[PDB]
Amino acid sequence: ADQLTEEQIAEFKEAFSLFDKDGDGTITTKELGTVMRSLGQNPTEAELQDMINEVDADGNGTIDFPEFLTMMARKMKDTDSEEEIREAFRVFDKDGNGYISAAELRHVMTNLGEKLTDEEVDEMIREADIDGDGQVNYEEFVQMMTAK
Amino acid sequence: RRESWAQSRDEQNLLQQKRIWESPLLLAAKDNDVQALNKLLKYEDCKVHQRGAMGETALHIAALYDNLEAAMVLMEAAPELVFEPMTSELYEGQTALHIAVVNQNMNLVRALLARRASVSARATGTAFRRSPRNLIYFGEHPLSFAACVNSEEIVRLLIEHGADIRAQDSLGNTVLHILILQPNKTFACQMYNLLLSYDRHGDHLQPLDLVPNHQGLTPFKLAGVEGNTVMFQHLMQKRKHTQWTYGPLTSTLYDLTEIDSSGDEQSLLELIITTKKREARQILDQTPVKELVSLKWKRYGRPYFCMLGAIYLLYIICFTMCCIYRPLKPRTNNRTSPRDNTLLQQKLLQEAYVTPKDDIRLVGELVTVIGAIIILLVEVPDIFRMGVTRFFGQTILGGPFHVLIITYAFMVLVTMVMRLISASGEVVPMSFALVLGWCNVMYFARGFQMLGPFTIMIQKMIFGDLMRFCWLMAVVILGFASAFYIIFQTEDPEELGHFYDYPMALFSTFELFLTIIDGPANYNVDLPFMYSITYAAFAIIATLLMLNLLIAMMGDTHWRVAHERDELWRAQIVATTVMLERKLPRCLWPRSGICGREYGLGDRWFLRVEDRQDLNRQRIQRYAQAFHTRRSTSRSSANWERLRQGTLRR
Amino acid sequence: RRESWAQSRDEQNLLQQKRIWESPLLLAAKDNDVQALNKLLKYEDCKVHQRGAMGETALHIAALYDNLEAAMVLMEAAPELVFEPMTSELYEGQTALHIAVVNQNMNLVRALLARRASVSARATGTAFRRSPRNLIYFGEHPLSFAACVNSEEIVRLLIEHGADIRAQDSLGNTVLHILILQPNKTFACQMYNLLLSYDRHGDHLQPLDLVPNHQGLTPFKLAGVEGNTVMFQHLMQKRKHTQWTYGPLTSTLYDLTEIDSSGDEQSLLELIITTKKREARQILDQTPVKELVSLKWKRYGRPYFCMLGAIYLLYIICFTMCCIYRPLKPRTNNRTSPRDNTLLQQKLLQEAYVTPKDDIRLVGELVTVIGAIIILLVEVPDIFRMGVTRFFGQTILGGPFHVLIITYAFMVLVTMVMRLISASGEVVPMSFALVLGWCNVMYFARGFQMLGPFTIMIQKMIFGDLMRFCWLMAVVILGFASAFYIIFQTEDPEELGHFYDYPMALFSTFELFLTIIDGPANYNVDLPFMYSITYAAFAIIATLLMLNLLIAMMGDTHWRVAHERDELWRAQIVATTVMLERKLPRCLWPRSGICGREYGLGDRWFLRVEDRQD
Ligand SMILES: CC(C)CCC[C@@H](C)[C@H]1CC[C@H]2[C@@H]3CC=C4C[C@@H](OC(=O)CCC(=O)O)CC[C@]4(C)[C@H]3CC[C@]12C
Ligand SMILES: CC(C)CCC[C@@H](C)[C@H]1CC[C@H]2[C@@H]3CC=C4C[C@@H](OC(=O)CCC(=O)O)CC[C@]4(C)[C@H]3CC[C@]12C
Ligand SMILES: CC(C)CCC[C@@H](C)[C@H]1CC[C@H]2[C@@H]3CC=C4C[C@@H](OC(=O)CCC(=O)O)CC[C@]4(C)[C@H]3CC[C@]12C
Ligand SMILES: CC(C)CCC[C@@H](C)[C@H]1CC[C@H]2[C@@H]3CC=C4C[C@@H](OC(=O)CCC(=O)O)CC[C@]4(C)[C@H]3CC[C@]12C
Ligand SMILES: CC(C)CCC[C@@H](C)[C@H]1CC[C@H]2[C@@H]3CC=C4C[C@@H](O)CC[C@]4(C)[C@H]3CC[C@]12C
Ligand SMILES: CC(C)CCC[C@@H](C)[C@H]1CC[C@H]2[C@@H]3CC=C4C[C@@H](O)CC[C@]4(C)[C@H]3CC[C@]12C
Ligand SMILES: CC(C)CCC[C@@H](C)[C@H]1CC[C@H]2[C@@H]3CC=C4C[C@@H](O)CC[C@]4(C)[C@H]3CC[C@]12C
Ligand SMILES: [Ca+2]
Ligand SMILES: [Ca+2]
Ligand SMILES: [Ca+2]
Ligand SMILES: [Ca+2]
Ligand SMILES: [Ca+2]
Repeated sequence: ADQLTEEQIAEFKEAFSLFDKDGDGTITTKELGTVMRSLGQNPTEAELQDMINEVDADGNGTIDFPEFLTMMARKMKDTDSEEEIREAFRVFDKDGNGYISAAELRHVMTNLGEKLTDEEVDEMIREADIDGDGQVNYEEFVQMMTAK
Repeated sequence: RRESWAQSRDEQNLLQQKRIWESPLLLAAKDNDVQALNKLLKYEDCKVHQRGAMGETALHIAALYDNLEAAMVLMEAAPELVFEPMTSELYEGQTALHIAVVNQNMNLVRALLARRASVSARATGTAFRRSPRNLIYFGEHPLSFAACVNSEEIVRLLIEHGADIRAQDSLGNTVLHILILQPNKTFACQMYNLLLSYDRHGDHLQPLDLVPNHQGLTPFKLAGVEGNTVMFQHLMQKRKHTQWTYGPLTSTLYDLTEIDSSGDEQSLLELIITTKKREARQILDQTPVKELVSLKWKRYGRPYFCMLGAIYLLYIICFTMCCIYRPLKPRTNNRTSPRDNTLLQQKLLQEAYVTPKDDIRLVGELVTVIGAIIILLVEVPDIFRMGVTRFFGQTILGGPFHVLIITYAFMVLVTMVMRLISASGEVVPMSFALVLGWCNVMYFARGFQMLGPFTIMIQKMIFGDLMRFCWLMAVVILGFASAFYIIFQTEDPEELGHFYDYPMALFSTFELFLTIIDGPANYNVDLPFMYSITYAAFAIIATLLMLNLLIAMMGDTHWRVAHERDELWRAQIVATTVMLERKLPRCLWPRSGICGREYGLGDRWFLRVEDRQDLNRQRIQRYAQAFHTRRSTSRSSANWERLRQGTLRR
Repeated sequence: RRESWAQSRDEQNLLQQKRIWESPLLLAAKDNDVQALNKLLKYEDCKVHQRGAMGETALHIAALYDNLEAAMVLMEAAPELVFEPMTSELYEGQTALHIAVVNQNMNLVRALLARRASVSARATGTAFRRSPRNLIYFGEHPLSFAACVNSEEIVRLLIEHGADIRAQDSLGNTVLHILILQPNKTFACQMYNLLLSYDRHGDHLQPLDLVPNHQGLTPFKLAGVEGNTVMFQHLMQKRKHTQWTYGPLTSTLYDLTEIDSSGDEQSLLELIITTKKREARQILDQTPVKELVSLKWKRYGRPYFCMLGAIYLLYIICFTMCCIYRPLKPRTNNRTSPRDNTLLQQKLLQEAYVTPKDDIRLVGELVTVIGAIIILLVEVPDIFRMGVTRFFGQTILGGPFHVLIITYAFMVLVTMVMRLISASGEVVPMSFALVLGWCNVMYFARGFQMLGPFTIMIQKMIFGDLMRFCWLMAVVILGFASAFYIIFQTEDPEELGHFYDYPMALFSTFELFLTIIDGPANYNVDLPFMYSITYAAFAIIATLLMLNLLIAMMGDTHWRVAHERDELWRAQIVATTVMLERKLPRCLWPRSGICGREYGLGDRWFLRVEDRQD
């Protein structure tokens, strides 16, 4: 959406993945209602029709990933970071996917000496992880490098 | 011979700049100078086809230095200006349309397509070919440029004005091959989905994501060989066929028509193992491929690798006991070489198998010669085929255990010669054939998870922190061995005989380096005075300095490469299963997976994986609310700040 | 070793997708297709008992593949499908109410209970029993399904329609047993309050949190065995009792009625040390446990284990000095079996019990033989009843000190038998019995904090860092000792006799691998040429490469598992304190805690503690 970097797109694509439970790139009105029921709240089957036809610019009723990606620009989070931190994450992130791993922090500590064991590396992530996946986002990494 | 290349490219870039200043219109084109272009182009002698140092006209300089106002003046005055590709051995083919594309934004690209542009222009020169060379590989055709610069507005603008979405390259790469081997992977995924949208179901016989290059390799297998983990997860979403979701329990159904080892078509597991580029081994930890190798190893891979680990181990014992019970005959003449230099008292029989004990060995010796030929008929057809030593730069450098087992079956057939032609030196080829023979038992220690990552570490010391040590050992034991020799050259070698011969003085000094003998001491004859000094220096910088530093090198390395060896071990399970699947017949190895004839899914083989997925309400709350429209911590947090100023200050 | 259970499920899971495609009503039930349902249900060729692969009908497919509009058509047309369980072996008894609950909500759970569903069904199929063969263990009952997927709106809705709050399962696990051993520890705590709150009956009878499963474990003690630490601290909120609060200094009383071993039952300190899970041993560092472990050990656990170490220390000296002062007479035979290869000059005697020195020694054998019977009557009747070398042979599997003390007492009696019937060489049972009998003093080094976590690292370095090293030691030395043998075979054995025969060649080469002899070097005679090459290569795969790699490998592991070897030592205090609690008589041994009779709280024992929290 004309400003989106490689990080937020790699986060939104994984966010599109667990939200879609048939493997393709089409969000049906039904499979949106599958997630909504798991939030405890119930749909009304017209609320599902409300949220799809809000942004379905092509007119198919199935939310494709470009129409999903410009939707998260409307419901945007924010853009406030530093240019040195975003470069520092791409040095750490080896396989270009917008996430740091347990084996991608044992590499960075090894270059700095530091003699880390496998147990503290999993204890670093538990203070870095917010949503609870054992996998540091970009927003989880910016939140640690300047704040706590 | 090869460093003139780096000069001659830099000769052209300065010669290009000099031709700009010694020209009225090119200097006018490098800047805007819109008053000056109208001044010059009303003349007669102005060559508008002026060739610079590469073939550049005024419009290229207006485009490369992105002067769109100077571009409008030149298109009115010169008709054949969207044409005329460059000529020199560098950039060829490249018109003004390519340069307007590569800059990620121009109004010139809307202007040049109006002025009858040329989108078939193969930009084939020595500056658009991938190699340890030019920093970029964007492609050949103008659509291939617009794709790999992240230009979503230009690719839509190219296909409308009569483009070609299918056309290959000199390498044979299509458009979708170029998107895979870019260094910006997540923007390549959005361009991947866009370039398939304008395919519009061509009748072109496997439409454009199955078409191979000149190697013969699909886009799906190009994410695997190169190392694209981001593309390989994206390309897999067309393959899965997810069955049901019983709450927090899914059941997907992957497509093993290109992953699993097929017939004579080289499958995807056969291409990763025979490839460099360490990021390619990251594919072996992916959700259809990790579950495939583990189900080919627990079932059919390990019980066959132990029945070859036991036939070979009963082969060496049959070969060992034919060396222990080898024929010897007592010494003939009578100690003819003089005393104190001769103590051998047996010799080797000419031909004597005439006793019932030797016919038992004759059974055993024929086993290890038949078995020696079989080793040279399953692996030597790879050195018969792929080169002797000059074309054969692949398997020598790749597999260490290839060399030791060809050497073993060579030493047996040296001993086969010397037993028949009745030679003398048979104790030498049986000296190799035993240490070479028993150290291939180390090969059959990769399936056992206990012994697996230990043989990985040994070959990373031999080709690592021991030949970093063996050069600065041979420096020391050529200095001191020539120092201990010349001191004891003027002495009596009958109470201290460690140094009386310069081949011998190399041998005792090497042992004192390792302390695997005691040390020259007599305690009855007053030694030379210089020995007590030069051995005292040799005791410090061998036993106290350089050997304890070698413990510090192997101890520093072993905690650094300590998760790479668990990546290297699980990539040798794949290298074993693929090898065992090939050389064994199909009657013992069932094809892995579930067929699709009787279940009505086609001819392709499937593999079902079920996984209890997840929770984290907190994650999905953040995205559905957008949809909703109208102490060990103190140890860990201390480790974050040591990374924090460790990063922001570098 | 094919996993035929993995094939047998995969042959059926693809078969279910086949049966739906070759059926008009099931395919229409996979989608919504309400236009397609009303056409097929009118014609009387419906076959509503169309039975699929996993015994499913059109109502199971409409509930598994979520189709609320399809299920309304099916219940309205043929309402007898609600009372229909599946019949296949994996999914036995799984009704339509089971499936619609695991999809976390529907309006179908309103609609199925409208048309009389079964709130008390049995999902007794083999794909619901807990195993390493099923990804889920949700229980068997619908209120056990809804409680595990964290759905409060469904759990409140099943009790209103008649759920049984205390209905046990095949393993006897009730609803409160299952929530503990679910992998989401946080949301299990939120359901644990809602489930107990809806009991409130006067028909308690070991009410709801005092009801054990089939193996006897209560809900509180099940968190002990499994390892759910988050559930454990939530369970302790009902056992404790605040006493007084004076500034920043509070005093509570924990309830040692299910933690401390009384005299008969298997308590929580016993169940942790018998199980083998590594998440089970964070319960040793919790707020009622880390005192009761320490206060038994400081007061009555260390002095009884040092007196029991000092009796065994004076026991093994009386076994040593009856081996130092053996009856041993000079040789009677002429030597005559070449003195070129013979050194023996003493023989065993038959009856030397006559001197007053031997009568004092005859006390010393009688001490160590009776002591070898007391060993075999306190430890060998343990492996008789508990398990045939496997269940109480977990010490034959880990913590090897049980095997050694049996092997000591097994070979004092072989030393007795060879003395009595006067057999040949007695040195062979004795030579084991010393090195076995002294290396059990290393058992009594777990109480001393200096020697405690170092006896751990002789165990974890001999079962995985020296054991994996010896498989590539016997590869190397079998290669070279056979190589060094055939070189020194056409050669003089009296000088450099390191390799004169093949059992000795295995023992010279094993010693050169470790540098515990010098090296075959016999200047003033010339060795063959091939030796100095093949010993130079055995000077490197050797002292140089594979002896300094073992220093690095033991040096790598000694800081990787350094957090573990401490908390593996603290579980060797619980393993010893509770062992002395049941083998010693009750008489010395005061019971740990303050009784609640003389002050009045009941008959339960207690234990108080004070702390600052600011
Ligand atoms: C006469 C009787 C006893 C039969 C003798 C046959 C076997 C004892 C031999 C002959 C062929 C041998 C095999 C030939 C080929 C190979 C592959 C070879 O693979 C490698 O070296 C790969 C190394 C790498 O990939 O890095 C390892 C030994 C092995 C299994 C050999 C194991 C021992 C075998 C089965
Ligand atoms: C290439 C690998 C094996 C390691 C290289 C290390 C070198 C520094 C070592 C190992 C091989 C050694 C050589 C192997 C062979 C010989 C011949 C041998 O000389 C004799 O013939 C001695 C006479 C006798 O043994 O009676 C011993 C010295 C020498 C030069 C050795 C000197 C020290 C060397 C060069
Ligand atoms: C920082 C410094 C103190 C380094 C420590 C090194 C010393 C402990 C060592 C290194 C050199 C050694 C010396 C090397 C040579 C000799 C000569 C040696 O020969 C004789 O004087 C005897 C003459 C003979 O052998 O016939 C006697 C020991 C001595 C002094 C050694 C004594 C111990 C020394 C001083
Ligand atoms: C004739 C007189 C002097 C006999 C003296 C008695 C001692 C020599 C023996 C008899 C019984 C023995 C005990 C028998 C049982 C055990 C349990 C035993 O535990 C194990 O073998 C390992 C179990 C674990 O892993 O904890 C440790 C030694 C101990 C206390 C023994 C200590 C030494 C004792 C007291
Ligand atoms: C006394 C005679 C016979 C021998 C004594 C040897 C001494 C004087 C010589 C020989 C070997 C030498 C060392 C060899 C290697 C190094 C490492 C290099 O980076 C700096 C010099 C240094 C540190 C040398 C210092 C001096 C040294 C120790
Ligand atoms: C063969 C005869 C002569 C000698 C017997 C030696 C062997 C069998 C004995 C003697 C020393 C013993 C070890 C000594 C102590 C420990 C530490 C303990 O935490 C685990 C067991 C372990 C590692 C023992 C295992 C068995 C052992 C290795
Ligand atoms: C010269 C003759 C007499 C004996 C010499 C033996 C030498 C050349 C042979 C025998 C044993 C061999 C080693 C045995 C084990 C391994 C580990 C493997 O992962 C890589 C190869 C490596 C490191 C071999 C390299 C070559 C080697 C050292
Ligand atoms: Ca969908
Ligand atoms: Ca759409
Ligand atoms: Ca990553
Ligand atoms: Ca995260
Ligand atoms: Ca020595």
